[PDB]
Amino acid sequence: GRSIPLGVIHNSALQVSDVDKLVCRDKLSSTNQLRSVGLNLEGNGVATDVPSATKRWGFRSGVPPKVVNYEAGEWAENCYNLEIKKPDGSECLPAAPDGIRGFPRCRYVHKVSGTGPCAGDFAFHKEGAFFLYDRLASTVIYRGTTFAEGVVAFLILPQAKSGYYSTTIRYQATGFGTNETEYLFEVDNLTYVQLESRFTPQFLLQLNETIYTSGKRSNTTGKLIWKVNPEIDTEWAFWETSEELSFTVVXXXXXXX
Amino acid sequence: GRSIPLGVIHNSALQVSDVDKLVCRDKLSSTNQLRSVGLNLEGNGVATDVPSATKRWGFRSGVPPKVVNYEAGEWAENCYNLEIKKPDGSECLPAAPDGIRGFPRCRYVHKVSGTGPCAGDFAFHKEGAFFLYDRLASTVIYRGTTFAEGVVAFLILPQAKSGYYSTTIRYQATGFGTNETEYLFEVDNLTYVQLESRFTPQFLLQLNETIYTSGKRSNTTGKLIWKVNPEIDTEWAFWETSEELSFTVVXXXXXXX
Amino acid sequence: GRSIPLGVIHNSALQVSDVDKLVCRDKLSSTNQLRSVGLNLEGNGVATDVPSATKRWGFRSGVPPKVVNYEAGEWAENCYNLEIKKPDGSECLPAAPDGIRGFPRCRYVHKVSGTGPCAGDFAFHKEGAFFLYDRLASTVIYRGTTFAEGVVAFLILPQAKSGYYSTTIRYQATGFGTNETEYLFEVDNLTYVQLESRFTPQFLLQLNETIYTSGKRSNTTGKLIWKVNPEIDTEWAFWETSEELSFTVVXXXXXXX
Amino acid sequence: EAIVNAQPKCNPNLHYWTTQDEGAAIGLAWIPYFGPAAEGIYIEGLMHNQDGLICGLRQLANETTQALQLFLRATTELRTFSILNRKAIDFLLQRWGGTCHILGPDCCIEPHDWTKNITDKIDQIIHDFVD
Amino acid sequence: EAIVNAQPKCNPNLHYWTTQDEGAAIGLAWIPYFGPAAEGIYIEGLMHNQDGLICGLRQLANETTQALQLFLRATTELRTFSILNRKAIDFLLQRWGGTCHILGPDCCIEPHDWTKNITDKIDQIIHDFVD
Amino acid sequence: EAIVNAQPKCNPNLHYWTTQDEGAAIGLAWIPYFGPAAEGIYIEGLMHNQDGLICGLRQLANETTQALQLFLRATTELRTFSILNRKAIDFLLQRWGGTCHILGPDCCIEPHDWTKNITDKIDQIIHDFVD
Ligand SMILES: *[C@@H]1O[C@H](CO)[C@@H](O[C@@H]2O[C@H](CO)[C@@H](O[C@@H]3O[C@H](CO[C@H]4O[C@H](CO)[C@@H](O)[C@H](O)[C@@H]4O)[C@@H](O)[C@H](O)[C@@H]3O)[C@H](O)[C@H]2NC(C)=O)[C@H](O)[C@H]1NC(C)=O
Ligand SMILES: *[C@@H]1O[C@H](CO)[C@@H](O[C@@H]2O[C@H](CO)[C@@H](O[C@@H]3O[C@H](CO[C@H]4O[C@H](CO)[C@@H](O)[C@H](O)[C@@H]4O)[C@@H](O)[C@H](O)[C@@H]3O)[C@H](O)[C@H]2NC(C)=O)[C@H](O)[C@H]1NC(C)=O
Ligand SMILES: *[C@@H]1O[C@H](CO)[C@@H](O[C@@H]2O[C@H](CO)[C@@H](O[C@@H]3O[C@H](CO[C@H]4O[C@H](CO)[C@@H](O)[C@H](O)[C@@H]4O)[C@@H](O)[C@H](O)[C@@H]3O)[C@H](O)[C@H]2NC(C)=O)[C@H](O)[C@H]1NC(C)=O
Ligand SMILES: CN(C)CCOc1ccc(/C(=C(/CCCl)c2ccccc2)c2ccccc2)cc1
Ligand SMILES: CN(C)CCOc1ccc(/C(=C(/CCCl)c2ccccc2)c2ccccc2)cc1
Ligand SMILES: CN(C)CCOc1ccc(/C(=C(/CCCl)c2ccccc2)c2ccccc2)cc1
Ligand SMILES: *[C@@H]1O[C@H](CO)[C@@H](O)[C@H](O)[C@H]1NC(C)=O
Ligand SMILES: *[C@@H]1O[C@H](CO)[C@@H](O)[C@H](O)[C@H]1NC(C)=O
Ligand SMILES: *[C@@H]1O[C@H](CO)[C@@H](O)[C@H](O)[C@H]1NC(C)=O
Ligand SMILES: *[C@@H]1O[C@H](CO)[C@@H](O)[C@H](O)[C@H]1NC(C)=O
Ligand SMILES: *[C@@H]1O[C@H](CO)[C@@H](O)[C@H](O)[C@H]1NC(C)=O
Ligand SMILES: *[C@@H]1O[C@H](CO)[C@@H](O)[C@H](O)[C@H]1NC(C)=O
Ligand SMILES: *[C@@H]1O[C@H](CO)[C@@H](O)[C@H](O)[C@H]1NC(C)=O
Ligand SMILES: *[C@@H]1O[C@H](CO)[C@@H](O)[C@H](O)[C@H]1NC(C)=O
Ligand SMILES: *[C@@H]1O[C@H](CO)[C@@H](O)[C@H](O)[C@H]1NC(C)=O
Ligand SMILES: *[C@@H]1O[C@H](CO)[C@@H](O)[C@H](O)[C@H]1NC(C)=O
Ligand SMILES: *[C@@H]1O[C@H](CO)[C@@H](O)[C@H](O)[C@H]1NC(C)=O
Ligand SMILES: *[C@@H]1O[C@H](CO)[C@@H](O)[C@H](O)[C@H]1NC(C)=O
Repeated sequence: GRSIPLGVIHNSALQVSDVDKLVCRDKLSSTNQLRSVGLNLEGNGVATDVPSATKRWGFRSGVPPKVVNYEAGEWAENCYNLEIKKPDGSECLPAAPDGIRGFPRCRYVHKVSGTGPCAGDFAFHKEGAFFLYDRLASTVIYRGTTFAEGVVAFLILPQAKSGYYSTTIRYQATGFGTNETEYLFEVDNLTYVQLESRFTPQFLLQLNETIYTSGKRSNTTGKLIWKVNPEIDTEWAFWETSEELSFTVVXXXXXXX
Repeated sequence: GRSIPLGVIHNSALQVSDVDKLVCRDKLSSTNQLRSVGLNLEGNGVATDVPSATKRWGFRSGVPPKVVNYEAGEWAENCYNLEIKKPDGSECLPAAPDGIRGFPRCRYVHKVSGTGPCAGDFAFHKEGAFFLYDRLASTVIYRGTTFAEGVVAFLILPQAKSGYYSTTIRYQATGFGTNETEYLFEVDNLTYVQLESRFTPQFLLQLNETIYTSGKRSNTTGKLIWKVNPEIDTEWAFWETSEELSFTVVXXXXXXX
Repeated sequence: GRSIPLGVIHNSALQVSDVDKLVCRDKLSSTNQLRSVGLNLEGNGVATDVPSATKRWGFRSGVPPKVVNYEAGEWAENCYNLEIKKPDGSECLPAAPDGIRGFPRCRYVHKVSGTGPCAGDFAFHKEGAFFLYDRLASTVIYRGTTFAEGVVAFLILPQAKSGYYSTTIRYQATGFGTNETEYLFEVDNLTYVQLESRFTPQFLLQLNETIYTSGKRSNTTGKLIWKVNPEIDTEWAFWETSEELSFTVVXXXXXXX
Repeated sequence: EAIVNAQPKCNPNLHYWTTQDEGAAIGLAWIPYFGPAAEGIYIEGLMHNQDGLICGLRQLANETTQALQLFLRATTELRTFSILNRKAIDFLLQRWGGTCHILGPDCCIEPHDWTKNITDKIDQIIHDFVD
Repeated sequence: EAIVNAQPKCNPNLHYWTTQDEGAAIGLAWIPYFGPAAEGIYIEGLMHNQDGLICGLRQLANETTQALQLFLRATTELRTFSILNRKAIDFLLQRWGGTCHILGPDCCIEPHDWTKNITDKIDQIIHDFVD
Repeated sequence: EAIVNAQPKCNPNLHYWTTQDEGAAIGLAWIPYFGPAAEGIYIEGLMHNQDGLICGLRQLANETTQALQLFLRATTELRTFSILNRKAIDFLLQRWGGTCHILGPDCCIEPHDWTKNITDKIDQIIHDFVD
């Protein structure tokens, strides 16, 4: 155990308030000056693609879930929403407790439906971070509820110092939360694309667009899986950044080059 | 948003404690001097008849219910207890959460059973007031749980400055919480009276008394609805205030004159 | 009602901090100096045998259960875990609420399965003490959840001043929580011993040992109940403290002398 | 601000209910097994409109509703029990949250007796300036 | 301690969401029946990395996680809303939890004006020492 | 009041369990995914009856029960976690809830060093009264 840090500003710099020393110059005139705050892992430069993101979460028993609140958060580019079952059809994640709603600002909601072994009662963050929901940070993932990965801070402040769009991106998954997890991006209920880590959200929405307009959807009752060749490219984080492709049919797999 | 007012006594008068100014003369020696308190809408002179009272409540989705506690309340003349279903038999109001009990002091509990469209997940107060339960004030109505309408205050106090009867009154209702709501006062399971806004609780208990003793109950398997003529009278609030009528039979409607 | 006592140390002695007097010498530099603490009834010298312990608990309706937390507790010799039903098979105790786990340190868990009338919604302590669970003290018993009997204290501290084994002991019970309660210690699912107040945990584990090794278990499909004669002995509390017996068969009752 | 009752009517009497806060329990009545049921934990009192307190109280509660409702919209707690403790904390922080500048307007320290301990005891150094 | 950002990258801008804390409600919008749904209770702001505050904030939250997680392991509350109120209480106890020894290092009392009220008013007893 | 142990017996030793409050976590053990299960979050200590503390503690807890039970009857919270924070608040309000009258019995301010800063520095105005 150790004291929870409190952020304070000295000499035009944020600092951890030193517990052992007393600064009478510091002023807390009201409990409004105290704030609890959620910052997203995105903003530290972590991979936000579904394959990389899910490998950070894992199932574990014997640990009761815990929840702490926060008053303010950061708009996300990438949030996740999981509907994971075992191959016997039983749910892997628990229903959202009463009062826990999805994260309020997500540009892309990565909605993953699928299956995996789920060897544990709850799904935690392997790196110790939190699943940020609407002003509640939990240690675990709730079923079918939108979350951003993140962490929490506490501050003492001084006393004087475009709309919202959201697009859902749907994924099938097998062997969720294991070494051999296979993901598929969904164009429609019969047309899919083999996922890779290098695909961005905007590439998936353009690839989708190109599939619908070019007429490359499944025109049978069968399942259609388009693979993308390694030559088609897609180290820059989100905040600092046509009909040329040709599709041919080789369940029914195929290639796009 | 704005600061929650705190009541304090200056110059032999209750005042809202002014947030921006500091009065060192004011003394809070203990957290017992702080009190949260529930006052009933009754005491402001609002109509307490069932027809008028129910028109103040309405169904709404998208708003999570909220609950705040209070330590002391006011004895009510009029409380309400709703068992409302849709015409397809599904419940309109949620079961009382664990720990929420009915308002402790009600002279009359207006128990309304019936139906309505219920176009919304929860029933709120259209005027922004609270449903006062046992030391918990909620923004919404719980099923089959007795409540008084009211509002909440917070006070700083200084450091030095007949039993309980309750009678239940039963009502049928159709088209609950709409422009054309029809109410019926219940004498027994087959004998009813068409309700009006002008009928007081004491008039209903006398009218009931007169029906039982005069022998004007339904003596068939059929439903019997007595109407009262407009000439039979019934602007004074509750805290400041025989066999002459003749009944004749015209389902089976009838008149009392 | 009366003020909750707070323990503090003056003149090398624990005292109840006197509410009406102010001692400026007393120092609370941090909210860590405040502690809430659970002490077990065991340590006051109460009978801890199952028959004597259960007579301290009883069923009652109309009283909502209440729970208060505590940070530190005392290792127990004797804890209890109840699975009690009515003779019609309905549960007498409620499922442990979310977040309430069994008491963390028990040398012996007295697991009583059985039946009784259960004339009340919840089971309370007749002497007003608490059922201590994992850092939560409740006024009532939860189903199939391990508890120590105990009480709670609150302290202001100054700023400067073998593993864990657990053995479960299983009991059948009829007429639980009444004047004529009959208990049976379980050797296996077909071999039992008539219980008495004078039997200690260590005697039961030795008696069990002697039954298994001497070969006195039920070797039929039928139930076998060994009685112990009054001559076989067993006023010292737990913290301050062979093959000679002969078994003969007289359902099928028997004696051990 | 001042409290102006702006309601159609005022019941000038407050017949109130609450729980017991003072007095020792009669024998074993404190033990939940033996004590009263939920219906029987209440006491009552009657208050009249001295200083116009009852009518102000009704108005105060009415005026509280907006701020209170907005606060409940902004909290994710299902049930809020901390409002009064938080007001106590804010009471203390308003007074003791910084350095207390003595004789400043925002510092509740009275040196009254400390003035006439120092200015009174100058007559054991200037009065006892014996040659 | 000082805050050293040790993350691979820092988004130097904080596009934030929160609830409204200041400003009166527009007419009846405070009434839950009439007001916004859960989706529409938020405000936004944009903060840039002046004083390196945004990047420090990201690092602060990262460093908070261990202590915070250990605290949540040790609590039996399912949802914890009391951390900030408890910090306010500890703020006060650090300063006012014992006797305030004036001019001591751990006592936030300023007698500045009280010095030049006493040392200034010696010239109405030694200056007015009229023979 | 004083604590008079009035129990049949006293176990003079307190073999206790609690959670860890001091010490940094060993590597990744703080991460809930990797850390101990509910069964393995406890530490232990052993305390003997020095100053009769253990036996008083047993008696204190016994005497606490009535007040505590009555408090739980009067609250509508299902689980109460705020008792200690409220005692901290009451600790502060008892001392700092009004104006601190210096040298009064209910004001924990010590001017000790402030006495011998003023009464000591009179010998740079009466001692330096040079003609
Ligand atoms: C607070 O910020 C810290 C700094 O960003 C975060 O540190 C991260 O901590 C996690 C584990 O808790 C690390 O994950 C491990 O990574 C190693 C190494 O993986 C690869 O990289 C190295 C080269 O750097 C290479 O040698 C290896 O071959 C790997 O290719 C794995 O071996 C482990 O199994 C585990 O996955 C992160 O790497 C680490 N990041 C950095 C930048 O150091 C910390 O998690 C943050 N805390 C919270 C709560 O968010
Ligand atoms: C705090 O106290 C206030 C004063 O008592 C309460 O004010 C009430 O606020 C509600 C709406 O929030 C009003 O209801 C509206 O009433 C109007 C007018 O209805 C009729 O009356 C006028 C004449 O006065 C007449 O011109 C009309 O033709 C109507 O016959 C309706 O148009 C609206 O639709 C709505 O129903 C109350 O009227 C108003 N009362 C008073 C006395 O002004 C306030 O609600 C209290 N707050 C809480 C939380 O209880
Ligand atoms: C705090 O400590 C107190 C002292 O240890 C505890 O006092 C106990 O209180 C309970 C009731 O609340 C008593 O139980 C009653 O006992 C009497 C007497 O039983 C037998 O003993 C007497 C001789 O002493 C004898 O005359 C009788 O014939 C009985 O054989 C019964 O009549 C009652 O029905 C009831 O069972 C305990 O006896 C009493 N203990 C002592 C040592 O006085 C108190 O409970 C503690 N509080 C908590 C919350 O734990
Ligand atoms: C209690 N609530 C009703 C009010 C909470 O309000 C806020 C809580 C923090 C902030 C934040 C900030 C930005 C940097 Cl401190 C802020 C603080 C004061 C004034 C303006 C902005 C913030 C911080 C990190 C992540 C997200 C936001 C803004 C508002
Ligand atoms: C924390 N509880 C255990 C104690 C709460 O007790 C009370 C909480 C408020 C009051 C009230 C009143 C009347 C006017 Cl302030 C009161 C306060 C002090 C002493 C006597 C009476 C009250 C107020 C408005 C509505 C209802 C009641 C009385 C008792
Ligand atoms: C907030 N928590 C993370 C820390 C709580 O920690 C403790 C809470 C009480 C004690 C207890 C004791 C023993 C006598 Cl006070 C203790 C206190 C300070 C230092 C060392 C020991 C104790 C008391 C009665 C029953 C059980 C234990 C020890 C630790
Ligand atoms: C997962 O696959 C990889 C193959 O390189 C390897 O780590 C291991 O064989 C597998 N892990 C488990 C736990 O089976
Ligand atoms: C596609 O699948 C989803 C999930 O099973 C289903 O709800 C939806 O109705 C389907 N859509 C169409 C157009 O068939
Ligand atoms: C894919 O393109 C179609 C065609 O406009 C669009 O309706 C659909 O929403 C797109 N899919 C996604 C996941 O955005
Ligand atoms: C029908 O089938 C194939 C996929 O099997 C697809 O590539 C083709 O474009 C479809 N036809 C049209 C007219 O789009
Ligand atoms: C309700 O009835 C009245 C008739 O005067 C009128 O306000 C309206 O036609 C009805 N309202 C709705 C919403 O249908
Ligand atoms: C009257 O109706 C109620 C509600 O359905 C029912 O519970 C009750 O038994 C009935 N009473 C009689 C006397 O039939
Ligand atoms: C109506 O009168 C009868 C006859 O005394 C009585 O038993 C019944 O309770 C009365 N109804 C109501 C609603 O008070
Ligand atoms: C039987 O029937 C009528 C109502 O249909 C009622 O008015 C009449 O009084 C009843 N008979 C008696 C004897 O009460
Ligand atoms: C329980 O049995 C004993 C027999 O001595 C006696 O107290 C009583 O008859 C019984 N009690 C009840 C409540 O029946
Ligand atoms: C003994 O009985 C218990 C409880 O019914 C049961 O779970 C267990 O399987 C049984 N054990 C054996 C060895 O038959
Ligand atoms: C009884 O003895 C057997 C034989 O070793 C042992 O396995 C069993 O656990 C014992 N029973 C109890 C309740 O300890
Ligand atoms: C078989 O039966 C009896 C109990 O009915 C028992 O005493 C005896 O020892 C058993 N036989 C053996 C070989 O243990």
